[PDB]
Amino acid sequence: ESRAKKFQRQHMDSDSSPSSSSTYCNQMMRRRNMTQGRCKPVNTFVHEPLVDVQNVCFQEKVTCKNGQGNCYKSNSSMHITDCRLTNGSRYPNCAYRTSPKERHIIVACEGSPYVPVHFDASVEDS
Amino acid sequence: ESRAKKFQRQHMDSDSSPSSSSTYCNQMMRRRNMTQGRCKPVNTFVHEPLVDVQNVCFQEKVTCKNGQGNCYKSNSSMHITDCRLTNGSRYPNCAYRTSPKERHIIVACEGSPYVPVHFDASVEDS
Amino acid sequence: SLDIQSLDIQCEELSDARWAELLPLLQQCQVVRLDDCGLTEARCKDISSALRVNPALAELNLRSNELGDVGVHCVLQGLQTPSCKIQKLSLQNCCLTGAGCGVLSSTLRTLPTLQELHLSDNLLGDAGLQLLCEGLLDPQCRLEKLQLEYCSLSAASCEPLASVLRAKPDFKELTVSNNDINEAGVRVLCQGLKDSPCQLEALKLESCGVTSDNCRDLCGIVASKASLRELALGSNKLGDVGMAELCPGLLHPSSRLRTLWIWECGITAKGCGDLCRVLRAKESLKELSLAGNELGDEGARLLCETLLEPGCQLESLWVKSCSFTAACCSHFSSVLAQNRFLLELQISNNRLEDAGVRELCQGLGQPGSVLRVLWLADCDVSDSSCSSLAATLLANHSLRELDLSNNCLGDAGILQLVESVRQPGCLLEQLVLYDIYWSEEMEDRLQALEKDKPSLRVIS
Amino acid sequence: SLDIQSLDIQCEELSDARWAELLPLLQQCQVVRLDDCGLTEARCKDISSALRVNPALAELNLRSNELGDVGVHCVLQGLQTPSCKIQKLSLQNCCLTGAGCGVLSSTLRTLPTLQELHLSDNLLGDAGLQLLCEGLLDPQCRLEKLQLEYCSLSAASCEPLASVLRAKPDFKELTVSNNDINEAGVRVLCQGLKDSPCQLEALKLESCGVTSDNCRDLCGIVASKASLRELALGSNKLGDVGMAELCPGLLHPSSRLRTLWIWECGITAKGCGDLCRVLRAKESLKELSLAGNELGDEGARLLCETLLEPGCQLESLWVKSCSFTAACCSHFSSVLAQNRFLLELQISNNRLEDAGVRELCQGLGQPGSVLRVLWLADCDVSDSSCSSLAATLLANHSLRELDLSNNCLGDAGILQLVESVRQPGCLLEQLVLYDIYWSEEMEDRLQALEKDKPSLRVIS
Repeated sequence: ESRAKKFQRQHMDSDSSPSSSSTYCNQMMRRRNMTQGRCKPVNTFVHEPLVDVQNVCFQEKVTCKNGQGNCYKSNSSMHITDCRLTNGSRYPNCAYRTSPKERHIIVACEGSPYVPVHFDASVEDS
Repeated sequence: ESRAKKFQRQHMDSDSSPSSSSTYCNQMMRRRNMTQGRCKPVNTFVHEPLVDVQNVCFQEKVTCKNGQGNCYKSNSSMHITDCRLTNGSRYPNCAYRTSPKERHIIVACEGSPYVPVHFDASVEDS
Repeated sequence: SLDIQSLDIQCEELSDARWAELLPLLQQCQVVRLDDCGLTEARCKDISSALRVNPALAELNLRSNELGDVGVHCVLQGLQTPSCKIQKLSLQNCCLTGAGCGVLSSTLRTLPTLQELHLSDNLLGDAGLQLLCEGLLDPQCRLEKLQLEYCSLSAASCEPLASVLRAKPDFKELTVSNNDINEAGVRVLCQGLKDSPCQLEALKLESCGVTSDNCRDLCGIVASKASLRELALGSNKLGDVGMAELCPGLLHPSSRLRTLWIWECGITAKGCGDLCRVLRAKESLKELSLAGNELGDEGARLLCETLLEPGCQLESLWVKSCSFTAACCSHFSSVLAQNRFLLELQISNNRLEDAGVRELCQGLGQPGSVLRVLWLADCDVSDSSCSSLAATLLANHSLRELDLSNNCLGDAGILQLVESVRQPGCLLEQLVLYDIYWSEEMEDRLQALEKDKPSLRVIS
Repeated sequence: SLDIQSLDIQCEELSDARWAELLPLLQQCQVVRLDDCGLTEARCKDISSALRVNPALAELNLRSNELGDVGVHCVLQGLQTPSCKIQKLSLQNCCLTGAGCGVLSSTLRTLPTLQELHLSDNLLGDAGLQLLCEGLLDPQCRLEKLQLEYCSLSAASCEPLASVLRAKPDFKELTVSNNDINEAGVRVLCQGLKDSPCQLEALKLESCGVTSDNCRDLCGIVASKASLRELALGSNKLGDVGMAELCPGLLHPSSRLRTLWIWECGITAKGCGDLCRVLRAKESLKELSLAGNELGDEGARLLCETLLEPGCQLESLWVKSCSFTAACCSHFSSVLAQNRFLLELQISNNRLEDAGVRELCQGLGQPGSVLRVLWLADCDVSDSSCSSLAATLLANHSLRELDLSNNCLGDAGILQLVESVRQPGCLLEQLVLYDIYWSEEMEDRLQALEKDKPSLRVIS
């Protein structure tokens, strides 16, 4: 798996309606293989065309949480859905709270062609 | 499964060599379906054609281990092999003690035809 | 002879060809699970026919498929063959409604071998549930395990369920989580358990509007079922008072509860003192979750004192997001180096920083330590405290699983962890690193370590 | 998406069409077990190619077949593919010899994913074992568990094996029971074990010619491997002197052994008393098997006193064929009524008589009993116990399994047990009645019971 398809798998769901339901995260986190061996604690899906998320790599430059100098923040607040692990979850019975919202994203991009290689955070600046 | 057939599968092995090796019981007990679940503790196989064992139901009448009266002791000694669970055994790993010897056998009989439906014991009177 | 086959597909689109290909297995498998396989009401007819001829089927799991009320009906009809012996059955998240409960109710009266039922994630409502309860009350129903999480049940469902508990001496587990049955309903369900001769094994009523006063109802339960092994009451504003009234039951000599789930139940430091009394007294309590409770550094101090005293035999302590700081870490270091009963410490979502983590590493690094699993996700850890973790993995040899997901870790930090796990002397068997940003170099460097040591799984 | 699959065919005759119809499963199954299914050497190639394309093979168990060295090599090639994730292999009793070990050794050099390997019941001989250890030594060999029971090994093959433990920093299990390694052999292995940094969990040396002196070599293992959980030494002449020398090991701070299997070890009440010192000190010991040792009533008493004092948390006691009589049953009876840790007692084949069995019932029948399993097979049981064994099955509510095999019970007494277990309230889960005779009428009653209450299995 390349450092780009895994991003699509873990964070991309272009054509899915924005207003996620209470099954989405429990469903999607399962289908996208983030609950194998261990429950992926937190994950965010983006409801936008890959090309839209890909352009952020050329949009505003910003610093990543870790401190590396090469992250990017999108121009517009994209329609995303946050999935939060419940404090009652016990593998393999991963359980998530689904939270759909509109926020800008901060991704890390690398390689050639230049593309997203890590979903860093979402921002509420609007 | 009729009681007569059970007696065959569990105690009849007419078509086998009398001087069975220590490999025999581990083999036989598993193949005759006496381990799947709980290891069978003590069993006995008789190396004689089926008609000889059936003939016992017409020989000497004796009291059954449980007090019943329809048990019979063969007039002659027969080729048998006793299998006893070895204490290192722990289900599903059921290993056995193999004691192939010659003794009189006692069986319970019932039905129409009147045949063996239970191996009650073996006797050493010679 | 013995022929046992099992199939368990999950999240897979099934072609028609591949479907007919699997039908022989449906006729042969004792264990079948087609979780989220896009099954349709239509396709519930192939399953119906195949199961009708499977004299082996003991477990059927159709979780997350749009079977609808008609689909489930077709599947239940398949279980009507005289020689069926299904012991387990799940219809979780299958779009079943109250309009399907009649069929299921009349189906449960004819499956005496059926012992486990999961109806969670379906909108049953009170009328459907009440209707089912009638089927469950049949003497031919030998159900021992039933899960009804998120079944749109309210307080109007507990009297019906209480009657079932009274009619099942063989009952083992009931789960009613995520149903606002409120204070009375909870008081009514517990009433059943009390009378009922069933030695309950596990009770789960999380996110059920369980109240402080109910902590008195549950008291009578804990002090009445020596068989009770698991009690889950998470996500209920129980309170410190609530905790207090629970102890009399837990502290009962006959209580042998092994697992207590109390995450997000309105418990603080004062409620800790209460639970510590139970920990130190009951060597039977092995697993404990206090995740999402405001225990604070004073709560961890209290828990840590008891974990350092003879008595308590807790094995797993789950205290993620409890609001602890570095100030409470010198203590956990000692427990990880002086405790011979704790094998897992979920301490995620705590601002332990590099200072706190380093202390933890000091205790685990002490020879003699026994801890097996450590969860340090989102504890504000960076490259600073990473050298320690790398050396601890070479000094301590009991740890088998380490979770550092969702932190600040850097490429210099991971490299250090790698330089330790890649070695034949480090016996760590699982490293989990979700949501972390390393370089394209590290990726391949990580992907190499994989092949160089397949016994170590690096989850990300 | 996952597609986990498994197939297990034990002792069966497979036609050409059934075999042909199995292959697709060998290409998809995560777990494949074909035990005593008349597998042919030629059928090996068919196994190899099939496995070659399996994208998830984890367990390959081909127990008992005449695969032969040739057959073995075939299947092995199927695994020697660029992409193989094999984890456990079973080729127990498959006709592999020293000759066929040269290839096996080299094959073992290329499967770093392999963790386990069962080669027991194969006439490997010393030459083959050493010929095999060449590969085991290859650093690409990551094997952690190895069983070599009945492999025709002597003390010689013991230094080569010693070479592997020293080489493997994370070796888990070494089973070498049923070969004649004798005093000299047992000593060589122990040195290698302590000469290794491995955190070993289990060690088996039953029927190995282990002597009393050898026990000073084992004492060094228990003290040194704090991660040790299983130590099997049955069928060895350890004696009271041996049992005594082990203790200092069983009492070493870092030892938290879980299961001590020492049946037929020449131990008497004297060595039993020594072991009880370790029991009362290590709450960590969970399973003790002192079966076949002439412990007598005194030993039965030393154990019961121990099972009635602190620490000792043993959960299952295996004391069959120990020479106990009814003169110790009031004791055990008191343990059943007072002990809250013991869950499974094996006391079959001990002259307990009807009087003894009544006492036990008095103890078990007491309120607050926890025992879950009881074995009273071949201990002189008759009808004058059944009325009492019935009173227990209702007054007791924890017992889940009761074995009364090979006892002179009459359909009369058996009827008493029936009256109890037939009741929906009787919590019993499995009754074992091997070698017990009864009429067609009672047979009818039991075949019906087995149908009317499928949660209860009545093995015979």
